[PDB]
Amino acid sequence: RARNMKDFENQITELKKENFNLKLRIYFLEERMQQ
Amino acid sequence: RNMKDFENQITELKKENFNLKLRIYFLEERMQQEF
Amino acid sequence: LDVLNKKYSLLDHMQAMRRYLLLGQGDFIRHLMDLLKPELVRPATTLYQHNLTGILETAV
Amino acid sequence: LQQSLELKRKMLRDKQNKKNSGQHLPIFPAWVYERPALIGDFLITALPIGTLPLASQESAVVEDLLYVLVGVDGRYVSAQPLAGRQSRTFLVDPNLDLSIRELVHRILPVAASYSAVTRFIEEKSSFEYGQVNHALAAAMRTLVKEHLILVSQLEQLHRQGLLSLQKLWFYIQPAMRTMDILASLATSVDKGECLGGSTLSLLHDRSFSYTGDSQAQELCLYLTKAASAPYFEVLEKWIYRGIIHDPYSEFMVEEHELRKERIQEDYNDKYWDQRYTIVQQQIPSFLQKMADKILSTGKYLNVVRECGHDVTCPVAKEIIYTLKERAYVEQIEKAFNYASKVLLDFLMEEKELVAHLRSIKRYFLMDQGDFFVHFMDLAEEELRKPVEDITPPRLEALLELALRMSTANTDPFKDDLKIDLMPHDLITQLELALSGLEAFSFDYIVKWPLSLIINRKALTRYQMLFRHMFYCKHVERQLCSVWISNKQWFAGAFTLRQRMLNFVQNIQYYMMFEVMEPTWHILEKNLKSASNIDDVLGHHTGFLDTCLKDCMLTNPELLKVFSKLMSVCVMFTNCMQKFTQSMKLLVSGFEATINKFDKNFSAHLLDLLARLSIYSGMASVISRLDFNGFYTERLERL
Repeated sequence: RARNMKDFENQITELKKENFNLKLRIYFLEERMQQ
Repeated sequence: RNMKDFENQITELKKENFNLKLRIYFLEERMQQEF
Repeated sequence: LDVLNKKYSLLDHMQAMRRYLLLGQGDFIRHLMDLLKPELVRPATTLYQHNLTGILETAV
Repeated sequence: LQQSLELKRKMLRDKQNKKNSGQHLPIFPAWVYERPALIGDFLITALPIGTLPLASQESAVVEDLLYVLVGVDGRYVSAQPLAGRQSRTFLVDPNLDLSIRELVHRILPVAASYSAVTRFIEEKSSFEYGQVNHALAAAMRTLVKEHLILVSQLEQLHRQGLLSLQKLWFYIQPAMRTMDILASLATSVDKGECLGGSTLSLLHDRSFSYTGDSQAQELCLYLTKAASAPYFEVLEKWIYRGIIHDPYSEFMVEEHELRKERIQEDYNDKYWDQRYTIVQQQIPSFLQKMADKILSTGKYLNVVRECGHDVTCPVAKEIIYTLKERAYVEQIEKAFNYASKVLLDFLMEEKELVAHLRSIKRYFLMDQGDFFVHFMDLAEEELRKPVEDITPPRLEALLELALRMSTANTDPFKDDLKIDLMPHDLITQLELALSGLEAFSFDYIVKWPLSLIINRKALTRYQMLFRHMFYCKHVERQLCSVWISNKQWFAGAFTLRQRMLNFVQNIQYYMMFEVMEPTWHILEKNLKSASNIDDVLGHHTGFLDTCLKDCMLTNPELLKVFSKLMSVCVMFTNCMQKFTQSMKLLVSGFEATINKFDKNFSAHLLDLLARLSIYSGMASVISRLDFNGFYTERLERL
């Protein structure tokens, strides 16, 4: 337990924003194989 | 919010990314297996 | 020993650490603890660093 | 041996399908592989006097050895048919006296060492095996000459009587080493099947292994100095020009025919990482430090060829090879730092990426609000109809009309704006009739110079950002309309208007002064500080993601009650304008709306504060709300 709190708040943001950068590819890729 | 959650928000967001690519591994290789 | 001071910085950061981290800069803290005097008593218990940084910049 | 048929026959197709088939790769006729007269150890009486004169027997096995050493029968010693295993065996005459027989066996491994490299040089000449395996088989011929020369002179000596088997065992010793350093290299290319650029790894490793051995190290440094020349001859073409002349497919980079008529303008998916790709088996084990620079360099120059015509190399001096030295490292640096800068200049001088980006910001990110106080005022009554009830060229001509009186009518790329439609609506994030406002978007055309930046993976997010922003612009205009249409002048509706307004107008004031204009200035300095287009593409992507994630969007549930706030706001304006139309142009049916909407809105607004409070910067959202004169402090907190 040696988190500086800054390196936590600069990390949850990066995990979520790449999570949704990934997530956006799901929605198009599934219809591009079914629509 | 508490310090005892910071580690857990990180833990759950990165495993959320893990589940979020677990499927598009399949959804991308499906886009070869289609043809 | 050059690039530690001519690409990175070391002796100037030692000077800065004595100033702030070791309190030796008799200007800054001397009025930080004037503006911050309300916050030094007030227990805003989860008013984390993002609410505590603006007072730094006005103190400067 | 007899597998060589299939081993070449699979290699044929491995080269020939990947190498586009307009002209075949050449191949030697069937006699070249058939005829034993090319190999060493040519293939399908002794007479001993009770083996009496012992000096005679020495001269006899020296005489035969001087044939056997160059791959020919003796008449006491000979050679066995079993080239089917990976090394030859020799018969010797079973009556040949001991000690002599042992000394013979002690020298014979150089014959088998020769044998295996005659067949290596012969076979790996053939056009299947890529350019590198040829130039390796080429370099080795020199040492077969030297061996043949040696064996000539010793037989000439033997005819004088002046050479003895013990002297032969002395003279052979440099050959013993220098053939084994080669035969043990040949079998490593057979079994390794390094039948491409990867055989340079085997030479570089074997070269470094002999760092202790000098007289053996130069023989190995010679072979890698030689056989690398064809490989480098391609690598030069790829780093100094956007060009790839691989006549098989053995170079580390490979190309695919991706931007065919299926995708002009990159249509959402996966351009660069398919167009050119590092073949990970085919890196020679001493280039990884800048294999990405190698790929990036030729990628960049090939874009300049197609867009901007120049194929002018930077310096194009030869990437000669030598152990330990860094000349090739610096050449590939210089070529990278050239190619990156040239493509950047081609992106940034004309057709300039910045100017395109500046026009985009005025329309999607809406900073030229002058544009829309016309455009949507013209287009609104057409947009009151549902989807499939709209006239698109009528809309397009309404664009290019607000875009006439507006300050927007000054930009060289304003003509690239297109009206498009999204179905699925702001419900998009994981009935059809509610449309117009729910379904409208702009789009931009792109061209192969800029499509590697501003394609659909970016523009889909510019649309999503625009959609959210245009929505609030709409409902805010409907809301302020309820003042001018009121002028009994009932006070409860008026104060409730002010409260709804200071919600939607302040979410408005945040997004663009707290997210867009700040992160945009940061983007502008990032692009101005970027040294190559991989950096620029990253800065643009990160800016775009930042602006997206911080404007309510990407919340796991849409921060759902936000969609409800918008919905009650619009319906509140809809009923209020209907009532005030009706009341003068009943109040018992209206007071119901005043009461239920003060209630619903209070619930949804304090829900919004409750739902956001998980995130506790982002704290700005409460800062124009809890500023003065509170109605948020109707909530006793949490």
